[PDB]
Amino acid sequence: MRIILLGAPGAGKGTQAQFIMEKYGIPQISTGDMLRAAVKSGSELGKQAKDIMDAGKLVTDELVIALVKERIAQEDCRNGFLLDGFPRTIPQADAMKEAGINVDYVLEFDVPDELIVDRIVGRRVHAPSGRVYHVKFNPPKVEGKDDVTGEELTTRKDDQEETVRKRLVEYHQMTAPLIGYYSKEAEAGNTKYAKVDGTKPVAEVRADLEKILG
Ligand SMILES: Nc1ncnc2c1ncn2[C@@H]1O[C@H](COP(=O)(O)OP(=O)(O)O)[C@@H](O)[C@H]1O
Ligand SMILES: Nc1ncnc2c1ncn2[C@@H]1O[C@H](COP(=O)(O)OP(=O)(O)O)[C@@H](O)[C@H]1O
Repeated sequence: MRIILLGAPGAGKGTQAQFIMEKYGIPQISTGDMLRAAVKSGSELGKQAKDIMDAGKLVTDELVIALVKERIAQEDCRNGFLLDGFPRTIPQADAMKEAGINVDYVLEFDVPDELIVDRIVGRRVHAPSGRVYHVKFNPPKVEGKDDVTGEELTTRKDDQEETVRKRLVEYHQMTAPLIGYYSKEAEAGNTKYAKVDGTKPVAEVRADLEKILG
């Protein structure tokens, strides 16, 4: 099974991707997580990406496409994968289509801007692993600590309020057109398309996605 999750930054995609990976046994392919890992490792890609992500801008399509191409060639993706934050632009979607990669489900998260801004304020990450929490809506079991390692949680540099505003503007300009892109693919019979109300509690969105995916 192959899935794309579509939605604004902060819509809840990475949170729900964890549950899908656990139940359906397919890896989460998050280009944000992979780019942050490149920074953490000090790879050449990481050297290029850090300043761009910190500014709330998109990394070049050609670099991200190559990153995803290599990732999905790895053994753990042989039987499917979940794309989370990719494709992010029409050229990224066209590259995957040109490559001959169809997906089985495209799942769109419907969340208004007003809620995203307010919501991202509380996002906390365990920076080494990428595990994601919210101080209120999905808190760690011990305040400020990762559930697995007990290490202190951090705030992402690009989650600062002014950067979030910029990121959202760019989402609507560059990324929201993928809604029509994959709606059209579904009309052609190339994928199934569904939209979930991502303003509901985490558990309710999870149940809605479980009903769609079986
Ligand atoms: N597919 C992509 N194309 C270009 N840049 C990307 C892509 N995925 C992630 N990024 C970069 O990583 C940043 C953070 O993205 P992401 O981790 O998906 O955060 P969020 O879930 O808040 O949108 C983006 O603002 C961009 O700089
Ligand atoms: N349904 C929800 N209601 C409230 N908060 C949520 C929900 N889903 C996720 N969150 C929290 O809001 C923030 C953004 O969720 P995240 O999964 O990181 O979104 P994305 O991957 O789309 O950027 C995180 O801090 C997360 O814990």
